[PDB]
Amino acid sequence: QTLCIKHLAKNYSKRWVVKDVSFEMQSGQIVGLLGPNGAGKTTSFYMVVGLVRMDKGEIHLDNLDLSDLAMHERARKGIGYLPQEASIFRKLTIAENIMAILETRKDLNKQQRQQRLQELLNDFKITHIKDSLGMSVSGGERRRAEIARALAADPKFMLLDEPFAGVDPISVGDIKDIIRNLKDRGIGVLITDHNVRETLAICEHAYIVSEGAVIAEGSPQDILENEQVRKVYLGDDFT
Amino acid sequence: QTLCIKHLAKNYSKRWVVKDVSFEMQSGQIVGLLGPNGAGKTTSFYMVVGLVRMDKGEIHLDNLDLSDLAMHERARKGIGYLPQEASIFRKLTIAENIMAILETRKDLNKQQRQQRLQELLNDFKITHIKDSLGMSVSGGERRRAEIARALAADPKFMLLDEPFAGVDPISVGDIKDIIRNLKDRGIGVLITDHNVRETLAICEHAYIVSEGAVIAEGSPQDILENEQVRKVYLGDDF
Amino acid sequence: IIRRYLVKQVVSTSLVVIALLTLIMMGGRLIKYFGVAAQGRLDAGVLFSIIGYRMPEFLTLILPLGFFIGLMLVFGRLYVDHEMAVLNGSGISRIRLGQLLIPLALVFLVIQGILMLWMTPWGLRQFDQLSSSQAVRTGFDLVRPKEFISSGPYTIYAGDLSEDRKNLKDIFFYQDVMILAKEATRNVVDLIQGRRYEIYSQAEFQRYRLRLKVEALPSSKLWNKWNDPVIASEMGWRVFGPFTIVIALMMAVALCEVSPRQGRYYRLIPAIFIFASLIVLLIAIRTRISRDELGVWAYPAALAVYGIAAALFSRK
Amino acid sequence: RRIVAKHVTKTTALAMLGTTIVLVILQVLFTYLGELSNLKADYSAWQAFLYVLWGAPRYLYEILPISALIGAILGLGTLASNSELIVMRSVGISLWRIVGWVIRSALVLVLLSFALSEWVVPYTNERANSVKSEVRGYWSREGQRFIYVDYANSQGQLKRIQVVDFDDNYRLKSVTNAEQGQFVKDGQWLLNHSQQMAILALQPKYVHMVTIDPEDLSFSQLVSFMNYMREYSQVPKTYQLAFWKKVASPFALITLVLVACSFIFGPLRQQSMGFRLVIALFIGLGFYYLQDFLGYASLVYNPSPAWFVLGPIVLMFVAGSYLLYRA
Ligand SMILES: CCCCCCCCCCCC(=O)O[C@@H](CCCCCCCCC)CC(=O)O[C@@H]1[C@@H](NC(=O)C[C@H](CCCCCCC)OC(=O)C[C@H](O)CCCCCCC)[C@H](OC[C@H]2O[C@H](OP(=O)(O)O)[C@H](NC(=O)C[C@@H](CCCCCCCC)OC(=O)CCCCCC)[C@@H](OC(=O)C[C@H](O)CCCCC)[C@@H]2O)O[C@H](CO[C@]2(C(=O)O)C[C@@H](O[C@]3(C(=O)O)C[C@@H](O)[C@@H](O)[C@@H]([C@H](O)CO)O3)[C@@H](O[C@]3(C(=O)O)C[C@@H](O[C@@H]4O[C@H](C(=O)O)[C@@H](O)[C@H](O)[C@H]4NC(C)=O)[C@@H](O)[C@@H]([C@H](O)CO)O3)[C@@H]([C@H](O)CO)O2)[C@H]1OP(=O)(O)O
Ligand SMILES: CCCCCCCCCCCCO[C@@H]1O[C@H](CO)[C@@H](O[C@H]2O[C@H](CO)[C@@H](O)[C@H](O)[C@H]2O)[C@H](O)[C@H]1O
Repeated sequence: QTLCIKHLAKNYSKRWVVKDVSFEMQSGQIVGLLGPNGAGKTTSFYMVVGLVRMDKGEIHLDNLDLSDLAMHERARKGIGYLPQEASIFRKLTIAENIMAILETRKDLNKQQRQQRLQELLNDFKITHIKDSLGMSVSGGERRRAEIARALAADPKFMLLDEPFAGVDPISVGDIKDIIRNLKDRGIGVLITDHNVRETLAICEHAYIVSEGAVIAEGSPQDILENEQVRKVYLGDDFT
Repeated sequence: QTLCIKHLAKNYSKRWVVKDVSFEMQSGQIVGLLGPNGAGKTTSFYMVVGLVRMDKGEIHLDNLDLSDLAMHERARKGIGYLPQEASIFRKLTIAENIMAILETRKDLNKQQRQQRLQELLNDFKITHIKDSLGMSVSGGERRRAEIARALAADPKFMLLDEPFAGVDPISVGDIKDIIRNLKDRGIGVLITDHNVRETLAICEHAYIVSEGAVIAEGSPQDILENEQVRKVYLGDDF
Repeated sequence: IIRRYLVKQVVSTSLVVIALLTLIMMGGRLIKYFGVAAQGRLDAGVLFSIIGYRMPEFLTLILPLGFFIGLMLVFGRLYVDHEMAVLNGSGISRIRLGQLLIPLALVFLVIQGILMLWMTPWGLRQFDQLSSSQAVRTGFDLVRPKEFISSGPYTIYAGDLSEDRKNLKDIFFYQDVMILAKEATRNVVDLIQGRRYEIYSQAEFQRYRLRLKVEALPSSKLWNKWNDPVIASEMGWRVFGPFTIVIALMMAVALCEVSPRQGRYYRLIPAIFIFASLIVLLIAIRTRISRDELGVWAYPAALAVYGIAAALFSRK
Repeated sequence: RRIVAKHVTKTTALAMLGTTIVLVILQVLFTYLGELSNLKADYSAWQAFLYVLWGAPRYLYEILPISALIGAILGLGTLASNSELIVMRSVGISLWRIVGWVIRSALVLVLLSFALSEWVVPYTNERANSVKSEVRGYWSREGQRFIYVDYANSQGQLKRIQVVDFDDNYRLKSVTNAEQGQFVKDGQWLLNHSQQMAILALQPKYVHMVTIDPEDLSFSQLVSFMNYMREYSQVPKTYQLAFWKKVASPFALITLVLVACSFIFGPLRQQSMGFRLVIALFIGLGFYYLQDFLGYASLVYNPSPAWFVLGPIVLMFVAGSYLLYRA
């Protein structure tokens, strides 16, 4: 499965924040939507998610158009969204957090819904907090619970917003391990983040968006050897 | 001139976020107050600024106690603060933004206040936007205007809150050059930031706060070879 | 789990908002009642009975408004706390949440139907009887200190008055019979150290004794008689009134899309104004039908216009 | 410091003026909606609209405290959410200096309230009453004398006078009656048919104020009329309450603005603009309800209305000062 996005466009008060952003992502790929801050990478990611309606654009998922579809319809088509901020249900426990999205699965019955919830809890090592509320867990545990809840919806493409945001370098490895699991389960993962250096360490195919247009495409090595990305975004020296 | 902080403490709903944070900074030094997120580095930095009052603590500025003083009193004593958010006056122009704080100076008259404003505008290359409103400037230009406005008050210790936040890697060099000119003016600079790796590249003396207590002290080279720091904060590979 | 989660949040916040709105509005009316009592035109010991009897009438408006505000608060919290992003990101639309809270809307509709059909008319008739009992007070009941009170053929002046409307001092009474007493206690009034004059007769004494709606009708009695425009208006109001709960549900689902930065309470005031506009339109239609100018058909039309507007806004 | 002060004062003043305009428009619309149900043959929709518009200055005078509160909340929330107050503190400007700037901004609304109370409300209220639609049966006491006139005018004429005299023993002395009367000088009135039984301080300037409620009276009229009583009779407690409510109106506005500033610097710091507006509305409703209830209670309880009127103001000022001390 592939998520083909072409010719994105959006203006804010007659100011085109995004101008012709086109990129392709396949299932089982960690594609990074990077670029200078405010250059349209965040807006492009949001229109891909469905939180910002496109002015001009075409979004496809295996020759199935999603441009006219709303965010929930796109999610039903197999697209997941992980907000950067705390998106956990405050008054629901972690097990209840996962089960609330699991109960919406039309192809799962309760007998196997319980098994899916148990294996999701065991996968992310959040079983010890299955009975604890979403507001009474640490940041890493809360993020793991959110990712398990998102996986409970069975998405084909998980769109991560700033996964490495406000996280210690010690837990950057844990987040990288998690986002490499999301690609071991087939879930294409689209990452937009300000922390580009550790984002490029997991991405298989990176996209750089400058002043609303995509200026680069390829593996992180190709981005790092580019003569324009290091001219507008990465700087002359970048390790 | 030194800014001595010792035995900071603060609790939130009977949860001690900060427990005995002590660090010293001198005028002319770029000291980094780092640590794992939510471990008390931000709360300690805020207590040093004066935004949140300290439950237990002692702050001194050249044998002058600032523990009982408020944020504005500490600022008048020679402490500067640069908020991470867009803190520019939206409806005041950049020249007006700097002049607004220059007028608060009691040792400057208007004849030399104009000269100080002109040289501050020329220093940070914001003269071309002197007549442009603060809400209609770019992020880098707005940050430079905010730093010039903070310097207009003539602080002895500039406390920067997340200077490398939402900044491109190409523009990190500009921020580093700016923070090194605040130290090349004699303005001790205290930096707290999640982006530790580019923070340690300018700091002369770094502090790591984990679970409310200071766990490290020394140059960034000493920090990077500290077992506890890379055991709880930096990780095995960094 | 998501349905019971949303129901719990909406019930809790709607109960909080209903209690807060009851306090605000009913105390604002109770303060006017207390001012009337302080002016002597109402008994201070019965204003709480008025509060009790007018509780159903105020709740008749607070319940839809409270439900609407609670729904707005819950959905704004979902949007602000990014819980709506993961709900939408899981295939659960906002309209899906509105449909999930349909049973709670039906429960509140049943509650407001109980209020409008039975509780509100009963409270209104009790309050009307109480007001008729309190509209007959006259004489020393309405006296105020250091002022002259004229009630029919009686002119009364009192130099002082206690915290309660008893134990008058420096009393001047006029009819023509003139009675001036140093003290008087309360119409049966016992005067102390007074002098009686007639205009010429004089009589001194140490003590003296002086002895000077369709909105409330039961729904059973108004179910028939649709031909009468007033009865028709009242019954249409009592029948189509409870559906404002459902209108509030589909309207707060429509007008709750708020960004995290704006906040949970950002869109409350415009949406509260829209709901109040709906209720004012309903009241105007009620008056128009009572004047035999619009007909009962306007109630479902008024509800359906706002419902269609809310549905179109929520599905744009 | 002038540019910071000018910026804060201008932003807060614009917020207060915008809130004032919005609230006046809303209360005119709501009053017209409430009056639209009271239409008759001689009171059409245009007549109701004219009555509401003529009452608009009175509505504005009633709003200005709440308008100033909400304006201070909105302006200081705009500054705080933009982190302008944070840098104002971080450069050496105290909380009390910003509060003083906001109070300087609200002094414009205080002056507007003074102007409306003295020169606009007394005339526009009369115009509104005339559009919707000098005292008969006036009963008055002057010391030990009770004076009743069935009809009096501002021009100085009396009809059906009835004056009854008394002593410390409350014994009848003279009951004089008349059919017509005229005013020539203070303390004496010429009249015909002087039927005096054997066993005046009325003034025609203050006749037109008898029908007017004490609250609706302007401060000049209220002070003169209370002085007239205190010279010739006992002033009612309602007039004292109205006087204490009018003299404490600018102080109430200033204290409410200070409370708004303290809330912005305190509990409402880092809150949403919508939440700040909702809390401002709640504080306005609470203050209006508290002042109305305590004004009503002053008329029923022994203590002077000054206590009941200056209680909320002093307590709110103390609470705001303490919240500002907590920074
Ligand atoms: C479908 C599902 C849902 C269904 C829902 C359906 C509805 C449910 C239903 C539930 C039940 C219900 O209803 O519940 C409520 C309603 C809920 C709201 C509506 C909701 C609708 C739905 C949509 C949401 C109760 C109600 O309705 O109560 C009215 C009362 N109304 C109000 O109080 C209005 C506002 C409501 C505001 C609504 C809009 C805003 C919110 C959306 O507050 C409240 O509701 C209380 C509370 O706080 C509300 C909080 C809300 C919070 C919301 C939060 C989300 C009424 O008050 C009279 C007047 O009071 C004030 O003005 P002033 O008086 O000081 O001048 C009021 N201003 C003020 O306070 C100023 C305050 C406003 C209030 C406080 C703030 C609120 C803020 C909210 C956000 O702002 C400020 O400060 C500034 C802002 C501060 C806050 C800022 C945040 C006046 O408001 C206005 O203008 C409008 C407001 O500004 C708008 C607000 C705008 C804010 C921006 C008011 O109109 O008095 C009425 C009775 O009154 C009578 C009676 O009949 O018994 C009649 C009176 O007479 C008059 C009249 O004056 O009206 C003149 C007559 O000529 C005639 O026309 C006559 C008549 O026309 C009949 O014809 O009316 C009067 O009579 C006497 C008197 O002496 O005075 C003798 C008279 O003499 C004789 O009269 C006889 C007669 O005619 O009877 C004649 O026969 C005789 O021949 C004649 N003989 C001679 C000799 O003359 C005469 O002399 C007269 C004269 O006036 C002189 O005094 O005086 C009175 C007496 O006082 C005793 O009270 O008695 C009550 O009704 P009830 O009791 O029946 O309940
Ligand atoms: C669709 C039509 C246009 C809608 C416009 C937008 C409306 C927004 C909300 C308006 C709310 C105002 O609400 C209005 O408040 C007034 C206050 O004077 C109430 O009026 C109240 O006081 C008056 C004053 O005498 C009493 O006569 C009346 O019995 C009482 O209800 C009205 O009953 C209510 O309709």
